[PDB]
Amino acid sequence: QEQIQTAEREIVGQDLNCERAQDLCRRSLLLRAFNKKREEECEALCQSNKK
Amino acid sequence: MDEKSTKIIMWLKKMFGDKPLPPYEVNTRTMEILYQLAEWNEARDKDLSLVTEDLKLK
Amino acid sequence: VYRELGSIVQELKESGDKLEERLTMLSDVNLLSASKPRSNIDSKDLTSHR
Amino acid sequence: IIQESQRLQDSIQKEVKHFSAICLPALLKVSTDGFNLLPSRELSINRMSNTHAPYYGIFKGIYESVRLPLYKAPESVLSHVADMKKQLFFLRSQLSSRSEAI
Amino acid sequence: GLQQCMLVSECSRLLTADSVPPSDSTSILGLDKQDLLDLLPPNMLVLWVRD
Repeated sequence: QEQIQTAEREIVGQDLNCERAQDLCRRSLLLRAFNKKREEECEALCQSNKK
Repeated sequence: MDEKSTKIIMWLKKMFGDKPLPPYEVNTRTMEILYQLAEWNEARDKDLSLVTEDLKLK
Repeated sequence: VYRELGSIVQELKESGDKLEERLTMLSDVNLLSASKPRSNIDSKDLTSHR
Repeated sequence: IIQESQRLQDSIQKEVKHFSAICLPALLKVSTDGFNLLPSRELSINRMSNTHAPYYGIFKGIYESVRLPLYKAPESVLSHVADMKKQLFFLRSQLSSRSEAI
Repeated sequence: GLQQCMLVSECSRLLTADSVPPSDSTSILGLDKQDLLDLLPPNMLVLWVRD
C-alpha cells in the first residue's frame, strides 16, 4: 500500500508538467497573432514613409 | 436550571410547531437528556444549513 | 502637405493611445501570476468563510 | 511627429514584457447568473482544486489536515467536515458514558 | 490540425469578453477573435479533422 501511494504521487506530479507545456503553446500562438498584426502596422508606416 | 428549561421549551415548540406538546414527566434526568438533544440538534442544524448553502453555490 | 502630415500624426497618436490603454490593462495586479495569496480571506470567499 | 514616435519606441518589446508576467487562466471569464462575468480562478471549485491557483498550497494543507483525499470533489469538503464534527460529538458522548460506567 | 483547432478555440476564449460591447473593451495584445481565426487550418482540413 505504501508502494501504491508512492506511485500515485508520481502520477499526480506528471499532470502538472503537461499544463506548463500547454501554457507555452497558448502564449506562442497569441504572440504569433501579435507578430502578424504588428507586421501589418509596420507595412502601413512603410507606405506613409514612401509618400 | 431555569435557563436550560426555557431553552428546551423553546426548542420543543420549534420542533413540534402547531402540534400540542405531549405531556411528559419533568424531572432532572429527562431535562438533561432533552437538553443534550436540543444542543446537539441546534449544532447539527447550523452545520447542515452551512453545507446546504455551499451546495447551492457549487 | 499639411493634410498628409496630419494623417500620419493622427495614426501615430491613435496607436500611442491604444498602446497606453493596453499597458495599463496588462499591469492590473489581478492578472499578475506573481500575486502572493492574501493572508486574509476575501469577503467574497463565501466557501472559506462557511 | 518626434513626440508621438518616441511614445511608440520599443512598443512591441514593452507589451511582450508585460504579457510575459500575466496568468492566462485569470483572463478566462465565466457567468454564473447570466450577468456577472467572474474570472474562472475566483470560482470556489477552482480556488480549491486548480494546481495553478495561488491558493492551491493553502487548500492542500487544509485537505491534509482534514484527511480529505486530493482526488475528491471540492464540493465534498464542507460535508466531510460536518461529518467529522458529528464523529467528534459521538466520541464525546461515548467517553462520557464509559467514564460514568467505570 | 486538431492541436491547432483546440489552441485557436482556447485562445479565442481568452480574448472574448463576449458580453462587453466592442467599443470599450481593450483586448490583450490588441488581438480580436478574427486575428486568431486566420491561424486556423484551411477549412477543408478543419472539416476533415472533425469527421
